Amino acid sequence: MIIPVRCFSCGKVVGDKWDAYLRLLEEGKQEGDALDELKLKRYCCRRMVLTHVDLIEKFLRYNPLEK
Amino acid sequence: EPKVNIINAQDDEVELMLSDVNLSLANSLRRTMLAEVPTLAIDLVEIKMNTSVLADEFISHRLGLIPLVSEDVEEMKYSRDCTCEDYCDECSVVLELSARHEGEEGTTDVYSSSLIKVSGPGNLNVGEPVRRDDYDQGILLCKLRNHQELNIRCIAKKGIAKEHAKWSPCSAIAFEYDPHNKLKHTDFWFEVDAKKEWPDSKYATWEEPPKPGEVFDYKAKPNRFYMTVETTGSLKANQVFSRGIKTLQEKLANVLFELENSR
Amino acid sequence: SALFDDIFTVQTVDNGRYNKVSRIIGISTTNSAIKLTLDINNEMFPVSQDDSLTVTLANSLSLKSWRPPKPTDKSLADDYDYVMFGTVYKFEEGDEDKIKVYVSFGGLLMCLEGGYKSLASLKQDNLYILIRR
Amino acid sequence: RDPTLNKTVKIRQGGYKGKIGIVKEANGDRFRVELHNPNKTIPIPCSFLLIESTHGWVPYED
Amino acid sequence: RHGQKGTIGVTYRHEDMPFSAEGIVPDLIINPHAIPSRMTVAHLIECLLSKVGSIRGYEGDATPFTDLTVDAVSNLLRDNGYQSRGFEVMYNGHTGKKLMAQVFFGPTYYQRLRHMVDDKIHARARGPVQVLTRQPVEGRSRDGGLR
Amino acid sequence: LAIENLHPDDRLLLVDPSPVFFLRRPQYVSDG
Amino acid sequence: VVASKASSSMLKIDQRNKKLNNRFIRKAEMAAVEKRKLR
Amino acid sequence: NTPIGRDGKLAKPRQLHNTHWGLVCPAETPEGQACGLVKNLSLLSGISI
Amino acid sequence: GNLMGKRVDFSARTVISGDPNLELDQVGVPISIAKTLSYPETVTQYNIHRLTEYVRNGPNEHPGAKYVIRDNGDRIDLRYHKRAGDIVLQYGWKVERHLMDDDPVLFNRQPSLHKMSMMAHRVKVMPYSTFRLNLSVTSPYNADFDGDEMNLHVPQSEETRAELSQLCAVPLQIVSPQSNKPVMGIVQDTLCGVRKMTLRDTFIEYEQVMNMLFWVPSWDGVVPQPAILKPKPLWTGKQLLSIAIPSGIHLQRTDGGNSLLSPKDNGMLIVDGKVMFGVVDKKTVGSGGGGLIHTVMREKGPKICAELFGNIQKVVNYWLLHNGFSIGIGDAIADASTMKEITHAISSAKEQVQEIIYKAQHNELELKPGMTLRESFEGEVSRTLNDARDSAGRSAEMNLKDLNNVKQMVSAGSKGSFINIAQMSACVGQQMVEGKRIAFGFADRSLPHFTKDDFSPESKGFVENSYLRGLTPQEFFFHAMAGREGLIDTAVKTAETGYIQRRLVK
Amino acid sequence: MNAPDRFELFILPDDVPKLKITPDSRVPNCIIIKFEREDHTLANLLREELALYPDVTFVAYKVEHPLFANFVMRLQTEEGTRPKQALERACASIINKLKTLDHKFNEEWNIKN
Amino acid sequence: YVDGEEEETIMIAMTPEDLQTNDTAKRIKPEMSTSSHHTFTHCEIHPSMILGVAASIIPFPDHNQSPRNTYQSAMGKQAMGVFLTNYNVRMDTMANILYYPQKPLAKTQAMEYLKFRELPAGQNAIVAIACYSGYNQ
RNA sequence: GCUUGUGCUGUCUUCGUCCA
Ligand SMILES: [Mg+2]
Ligand SMILES: [Zn+2]
Ligand SMILES: [Zn+2]
Repeated sequence: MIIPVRCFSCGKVVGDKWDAYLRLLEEGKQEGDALDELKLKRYCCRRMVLTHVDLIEKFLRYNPLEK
Repeated sequence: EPKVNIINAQDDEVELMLSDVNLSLANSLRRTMLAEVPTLAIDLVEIKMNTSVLADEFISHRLGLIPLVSEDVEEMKYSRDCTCEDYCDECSVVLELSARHEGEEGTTDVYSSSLIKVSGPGNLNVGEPVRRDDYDQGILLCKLRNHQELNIRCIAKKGIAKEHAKWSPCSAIAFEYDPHNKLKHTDFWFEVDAKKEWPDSKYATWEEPPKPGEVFDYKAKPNRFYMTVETTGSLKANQVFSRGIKTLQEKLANVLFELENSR
Repeated sequence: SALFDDIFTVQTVDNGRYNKVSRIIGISTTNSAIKLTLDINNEMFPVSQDDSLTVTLANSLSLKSWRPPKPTDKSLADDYDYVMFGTVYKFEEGDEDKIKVYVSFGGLLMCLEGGYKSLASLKQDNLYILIRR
Repeated sequence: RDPTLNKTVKIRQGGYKGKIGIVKEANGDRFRVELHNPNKTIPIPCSFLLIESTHGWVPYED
Repeated sequence: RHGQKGTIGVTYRHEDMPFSAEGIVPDLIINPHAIPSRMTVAHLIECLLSKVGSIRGYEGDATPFTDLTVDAVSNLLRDNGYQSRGFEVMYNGHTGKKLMAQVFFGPTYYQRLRHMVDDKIHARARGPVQVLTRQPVEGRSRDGGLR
Repeated sequence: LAIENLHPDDRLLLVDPSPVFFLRRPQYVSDG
Repeated sequence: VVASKASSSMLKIDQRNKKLNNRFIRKAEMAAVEKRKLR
Repeated sequence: NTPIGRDGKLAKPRQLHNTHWGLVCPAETPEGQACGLVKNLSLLSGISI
Repeated sequence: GNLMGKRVDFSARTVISGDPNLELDQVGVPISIAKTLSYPETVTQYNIHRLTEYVRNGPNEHPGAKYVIRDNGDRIDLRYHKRAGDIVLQYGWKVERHLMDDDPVLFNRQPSLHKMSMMAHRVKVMPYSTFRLNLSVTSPYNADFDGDEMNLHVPQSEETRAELSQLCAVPLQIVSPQSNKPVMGIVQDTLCGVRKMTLRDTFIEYEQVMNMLFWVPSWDGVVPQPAILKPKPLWTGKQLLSIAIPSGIHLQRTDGGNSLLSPKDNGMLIVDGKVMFGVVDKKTVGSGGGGLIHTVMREKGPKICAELFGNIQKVVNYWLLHNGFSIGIGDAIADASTMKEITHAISSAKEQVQEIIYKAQHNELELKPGMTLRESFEGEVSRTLNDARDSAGRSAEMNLKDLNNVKQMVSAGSKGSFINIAQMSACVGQQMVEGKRIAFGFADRSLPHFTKDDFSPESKGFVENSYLRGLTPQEFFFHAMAGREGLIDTAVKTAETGYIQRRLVK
Repeated sequence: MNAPDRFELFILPDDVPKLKITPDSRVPNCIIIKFEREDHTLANLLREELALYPDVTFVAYKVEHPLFANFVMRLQTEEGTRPKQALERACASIINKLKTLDHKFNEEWNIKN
Repeated sequence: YVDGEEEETIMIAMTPEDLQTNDTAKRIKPEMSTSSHHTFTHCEIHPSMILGVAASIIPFPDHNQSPRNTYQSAMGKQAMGVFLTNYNVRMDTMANILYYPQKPLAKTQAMEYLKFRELPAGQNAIVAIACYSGYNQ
């Protein structure tokens, strides 16, 4: 739904690296190189950013219920 | 008799080698650093308004996981051990968040930098959310579109990672000993040859490989331990190590006092 | 004190299935027709073919809960390189002078073939085996 | 007739300090308060409660 | 995704789980006895391929009837500094000593099923009964009895 | 320019101190 | 629509990745099939 | 769905036949009474109009 | 529906889970279920103080009570009583106290095929919401922990409690009258770990031996002398296992005509409760007759036999926790030297089948009496293909090392068999539908990818590959057909068997 | 629903003693110690420290159940030494070891800062 | 398009590689030596298209015992995920939404058209196969 | 002295869960 704050397995904070990851991918870097540049060594952390699906961008497209 | 040798040092991780200690002492130190060093984390969320697409308890869970600076948490008291009615400034830190999107187009991101410390213990360096730099926006908390507002008041308390994983100062403690398997503590699965099918340890160059004609030594014990301590930023690596040692000492001293008072 | 004493030359050493256990077969130098089949721990007392071993069997180490030995006390085991303790589970009073004694040191098996005169005293419940090299 | 029944209350001592709840059972000296934070109901002595009123929080004199 | 259903037996904290040399603790431990009788080799192959993919930042292609072989995945895994078959030297959480047996270790896709214990636990001492037969009613939702 | 435009002999100088068909590059929109 | 910045970046990444996959996977398959043929 | 019901059941209707190749899923079927009687179209199948 | 069997009160139902740290005849009961269910205890002068304490605690605090029943039969509800502390209990009243520890309760799983499906356990109140069982009792119940649920029934009288504790108790049900052999034995990783722990080359240091000895509840506080005294004190796994066996047990078994010197460490010899030689596995601590469990039950009685399960499980589980055991993809792989042998065997079998096809097509085939030419041909081809799969599997099995984990699990008998190794490593084999090869569903062929009138092994459902190697689409479809047949056969025969058993019982 | 509170792992009830000692009469000079709200962290440390003392002939511990936070330790010394004195010596020795370890780490960190 | 009755009269090739005439890991193709020559009339687009919607989620279904494939087809319809993106505005009798869905690391090509990448129903857990304490038997 | 609030259908049908 939205990038988790902590890696499930170990507990490293990965919630502050989603925007940087998208910026790096925008510049043409490969996914492995982008994850390496963010200093994500353990594959337990790498799966958190690699396999995250961002669904909040789909929930936000609905008109807000209040105003 | 015990010795410490530091390999790499940083604000967030230290890589060190312990020697002349028992394996049990090193493992107890690792366990204490993982789950018994007190830190500060958000423990109550009072939601005054939440019109975002995320559930209230979703955002509460996300907030609880945000690391807060816990340098002076020793001076702070536990919530259950404070005689004050309700919460005072000496057992809790109050943070407040207020986010809103203006205009009828675009999306606003709510970051942990928006958490503003309102009240806390006097002159104690605790409560502020951890920031990598002065320009680091921090952990992404939520997203908002037009006419969606988030207005909450959070209270941070002192606790340990035994109660909940959000109070853990460390992320992952790499721990390793005997790279060349001279003690034969593990038996290596193989298909053809066990020597060339197994990758070398990252500390294999720190110890002399066994000689081809060497016999097994049954009198040897694990003596040198290589461990890396990574933190979430709430506490520095040296602070985590020192406070783990101090916590272990306090536990043993409590046991000793109980024994001496038992008679 | 000691119930049996001899010197054996190792004929065969069989590792086989295991890594830490070897079967050794030996015949007494002073007297043929005495055989010794034995399990040993390779990592603690490694042996090679054609080695000479001094084997002694005793019913006690003196000169119920086990305790780590104090450095101050002295026992019969101070003179040997490999001491085991086991139970005798078979004493085959076989043919005219063919006697077999089966001893199990916690699963590590030993069989001792010999004449009646040599192995008469080995009719005990438990035996220590003391090996020197 | 147990005037504090079905009233919002706050806990000031013990292991649940500062948690908002609602009083459910008021037999005597042992109040059953359901917690808003987890989905559970716990017993609690009367001395440990702060009953909400029209002017802030009031101790057990409501 | 291979018919390997199960329920949680106990939960251990971070410091009680076995860990590898680089500090990785598993999220989930399953018994080896689930594999040989049921012959779900695809479970092991998926674990290996997922390990390689997460290390290299790719997504594995597990389409059936392709030319993928286990040896290619093993070569890729070996080139990255891991044991080619997926084993890992793992330490004991309680005492810190090495485990004598290496542990198969890697990420696998798990899914949470709708059947939770708190939706199935039910007890009854006394309660409503049927009007016709005066026996306990049927159903957990109606505080019924067991047959 | 890129690695392809490099001379083959100079490409041979790039030695690690080939793609495989079963490692896709991740996507987000898929297709259909 | 006025799509957000993150969505636009994701769309660009998806287009690039689709093109790169369509090239590299096809090249690898062509490399493998000829080797399997000559064996 | 195959409306053969439960009364007068037989194994032959429930079996996976050779001619099912490519038109129905060989793996997906319910458990218990409706095993084999309930079928799922393959991923490229169609029905004539 | 209302007279032979009816819905009942005082019962509970929830998911079951496993607990290695429970005695054989103990069940773990959640706190909420313990609070909901109750047992009416008569107030006497041996328990009036305790029962008054329970009444004071009320229906929300454990231990507590729900009702107080007077002599005349009136019920006093403790939820709606404002003066619970102002209640004095008279002799002869009943207090419907909460379920407590060591209360006998009947425990049941459906379908109840035999009388060991209902046994009485002793209650132990535990947190979380699942029933907990010692894993040795999962065999008589035919239960595992993938989602099964079991029923609990509470006796409501002294007479009924005595009947449950003296007739249906778990220790009394270890030996079954159906085949005069035990129904409960060491299972799963305890079996695997008692095989690994009792190998000839397993040695244990002093500090681990002390921990392992303290774990045995029945240990007498005397540490056995180590097998090796010098240079380093070492104990063998057989010693630590013999610690768990009660004294005075004699067991002798000959496996493959082994001598008393047991070169292969097979067979068995237990003298006065001490293991002399032999690896302990399914043939010793399993559910078969004449094993250790049967001997202990006949010799010492149900109580000691029940304690034996706990002792063995605790020791072996500690050792296996601190040793480890796993399985990986590398355990299903055979080297090239064995793969070429398997390929050669399969090719030879296919050539033989081709020769048989030629002989049958040229009328040169001998006819088995009582069978037609087609039937004899089909039988011969099926026999040849089955022999091919068996030969390839035997080659693969002989390849495997001792450190192979699948081989260890098969050797211990804990899980798997030779056919599983053969299919995972060597060859899946011939797929049979209704006892015959894959029929000609299409017009004179099995799939539209084969030519008409093709009797080759691969054209009628012979999966040449292994699960590790992967199945081609045709083999995949044929294997799916066979699996569907298996599922249908199970789901159909279950109802017929149920009807037969009901008629027999009536 | 039936999940216990997490603070019960380390918060000691008032009526529950932290440390209960009962003699073991089956063998001479042996005691059984029951630690409440403790786990392998303290137990393994104490056990491996005591195992090296020449006057301690048996030391072991076990955690009966992972769902309950307590462990029980068996200690048995020589005739001269009372077991409780050995336990106190072990605690003090580990405290000194930790103290010197902390001092050395601080020195090294200051050097490499 | 061909139906079940026209398939009786056609000769299909499994892969385009079948249209033309010593490794221990790769699988073995049928020899098909009974026919001196073949005249194929059609070719399968891709053999993995014989699977349904639920069976297209299994990775490497050809390395599995078939009853396990059937059991997974059954259990994949009970996995909690994100059934729709408008779950906030819907009033269903029940609804289960997973906090942090993740797409599988080992996927299949048929998952592209099932939108499994956009509405996944699981998470990638670090799994270790071991007899640790006896609580996973 | 103002005194606290006790009760739930039924019949079909379908879809599931655990064994078989
Ligand atoms: Mg089951
Ligand atoms: Zn991580
Ligand atoms: Zn305070």
